[PDB]
Amino acid sequence: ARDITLLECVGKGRYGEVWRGSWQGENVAVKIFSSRDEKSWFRETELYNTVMLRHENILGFIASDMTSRHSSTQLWLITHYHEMGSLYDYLQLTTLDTVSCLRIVLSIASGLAHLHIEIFGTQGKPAIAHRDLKSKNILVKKNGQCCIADLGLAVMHSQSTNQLNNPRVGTKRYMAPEVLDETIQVDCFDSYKRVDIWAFGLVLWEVARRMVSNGIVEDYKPPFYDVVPNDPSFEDMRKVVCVDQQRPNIPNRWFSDPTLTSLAKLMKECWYQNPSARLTALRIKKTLTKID
Ligand SMILES: CN1CCN(CCOc2cc(OC3CCOCC3)c3c(Nc4c(Cl)ccc5c4OCO5)ncnc3c2)CC1
Ligand SMILES: [K+]
Repeated sequence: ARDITLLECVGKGRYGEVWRGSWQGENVAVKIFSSRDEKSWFRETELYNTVMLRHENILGFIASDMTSRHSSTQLWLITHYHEMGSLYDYLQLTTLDTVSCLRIVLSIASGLAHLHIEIFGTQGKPAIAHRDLKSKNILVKKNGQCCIADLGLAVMHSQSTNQLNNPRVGTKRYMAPEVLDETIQVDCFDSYKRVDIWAFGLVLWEVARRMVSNGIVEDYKPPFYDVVPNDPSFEDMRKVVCVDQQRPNIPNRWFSDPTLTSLAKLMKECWYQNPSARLTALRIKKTLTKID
């Protein structure tokens, strides 16, 4: 709205940049989109202002603005601020106990389940697949819960219509096997929900590594840290996941802990090569609730 005062830059990449801003006394996060990502800015804006997307575990919308002149375009998305930053940065220095670990993973599954499920009525919403789920697109709150942030690559589906993208978009390190070997049924909306579930299982692994049991804990590592380089190519990922049939390694110490044991069983059922065999977000949520 440019009544915002852009204080400090808290993120910078291909997507654009994210600024901590001040708007009427309160802190806000301002994502400044490139002109090359105009379609992503509008899709994310339209979910927020037309679908009325809102949930305790989804990044809170505040405002969206576009100003465009002949030879100038500025694309702003304004949301609630979260001073703890991404789950990725949060896991770097923090360790977790059983309670705070389950609060992180259950809140993520709660937000993902809310995205996936279609709601009917005048105040309803379509089914939504995220398609770029990863630890850098998840923010941590002060209460220890998380929200899902980046909705630019989302796809929607309403049973009341025949409405239905991008071929190979998303972080390659988090791509599902059916995306890498190109067998994904791009015309079934359920394929994108299952691609989100594969990514969710990778994040489960990232978080559980940082949970202490028996005085032990693992350093933060990204998924497949030990078998691919940084910025891995599409081919590197296809060799590791599709050909070598490799999955993130479960430390043996997890099995001495019954909580890390259940999360381990949850990860495996998100990593099936057969996408139809993978759990749904709703089933993951119910399972995580029983653990408490
Ligand atoms: C240097 N540190 C000092 C303090 N602390 C600040 C908290 O950092 C953020 C960063 C955000 O975005 C980054 C998240 C990781 O990937 C790069 C950007 C925040 C954020 N981002 C955001 C996303 Cl991911 C998606 C849509 C958005 C957004 O803001 C406007 O609309 N939103 C809220 N708070 C953030 C705090 C750590 C850094
Ligand atoms: K809040």
